[PDB]
Parts: sequence; structure tokens; C-alpha cells
Amino acid sequence: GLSDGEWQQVLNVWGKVEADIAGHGQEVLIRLFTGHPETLEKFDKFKHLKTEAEMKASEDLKKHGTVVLTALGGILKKKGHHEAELKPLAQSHATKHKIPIKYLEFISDAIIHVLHSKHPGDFGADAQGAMTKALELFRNDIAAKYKELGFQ
Ligand code: MNR
Repeated sequence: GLSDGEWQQVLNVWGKVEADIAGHGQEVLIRLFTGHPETLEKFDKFKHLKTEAEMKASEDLKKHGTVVLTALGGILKKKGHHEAELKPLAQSHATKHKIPIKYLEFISDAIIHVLHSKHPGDFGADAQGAMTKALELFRNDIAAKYKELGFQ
């Protein structure tokens, strides 16, 4: 798990995201969709988005970004004590949405990229290490639920 110091870094970085939840959420999703177009196909509501311009201009995409990062933020604030929060997400993403764990790897990488892009020189080596750990914990706990379900 993460140390106390590491959690404090994670939640410090998260303060940056909370100042513009929609903006961060939008850029995370755009980074995901442009970098991995197959991910767009998982969203009936975004598969019409043919271009990044269209993505950028989609208010519904920004809305979904807000939903996504709010759920993640709730999880992070549990500092690993997130069974109740993570379980339903694992379950909807395996059973309803059919999201392979690879796609969660993709979006983890996207969050790290977006943090550097929006805060260049203000996302330190230590902060990246701690946020990366937190994201991997999230992914790893989901992967455990995926194995339970025999998904992917
Ligand atoms: C590659 C695609 C997927 C990735 C990666 C992904 C990663 C993540 C993620 C990691 C940080 C968080 C947090 C996250 C959180 C959510 N997510 Mn998700 N998610 N996610 C979807 C695809 C994906 N998610 C699909 C598709 C829906 C249904 C969208 C709709 O039509 O409303 C969805 C829905 C949701 C919902 C709405 C409630 C529900 O359905 O469980 C939340 C909350």
C-alpha cells in the first residue's frame, strides 16, 4: 500500500484536479480516446465524435469527465479503504460496460500525462511516484474483482 506521506502527496496533487474537475476530466478522456480509439467504441454516446475538435466541443464529454474524476477522487480520499466504492465500479465495468483492464491502464497513463501537461514543472518526481502508486492500487483492486468474475 501507500505510506502516509505518499497518501498526503496523492491528495495534494488531487487538489490541483479539484480546481478544474471538468477541464481535467475532459483532457483525460480526450487523451484516452485519441491515443486509443478503440476505447471510444465502448461509448455509444461518444462514438459520433469523429475529430478531437468535436471531442473538445462536446459538453456531454466534459460532463462524463466530471463524473469519472469525481468517482476517482472519492476513491482516492479513502486512502486504500475503498472496497465499498470500488466494488460497484469493478462490477459495472466488467459486466455492463465490458472494459478490459488494459483500458484502465490506458486511462491511468492518461491522468499522469494530463497532470504534467496542465501543471508542467509543478508535478514533482515524488508526486508522480505517489499518484502512480494510487492509480495502480485502484487498477489492481479492480483486476482482483475482474478475476473473481472471470472477465477478460
Ligand atoms: C475505456 C472505457 C472505460 C474506462 C477506462 C473507464 C474508466 C473509468 C474510471 C477510471 C478512473 C472511473 C473512476 C470510471 C467511473 C465511471 N464510469 Mn467508466 N470509469 N464508464 C465507461 C467506460 C470506461 N470507464 C462506459 C462505456 C460507461 C457508461 C457510459 C454511459 O453511457 O453513461 C462508464 C460509466 C462510468 C460511471 C457511471 C456509473 C457506472 O456505470 O458505473 C462512472 C462513475
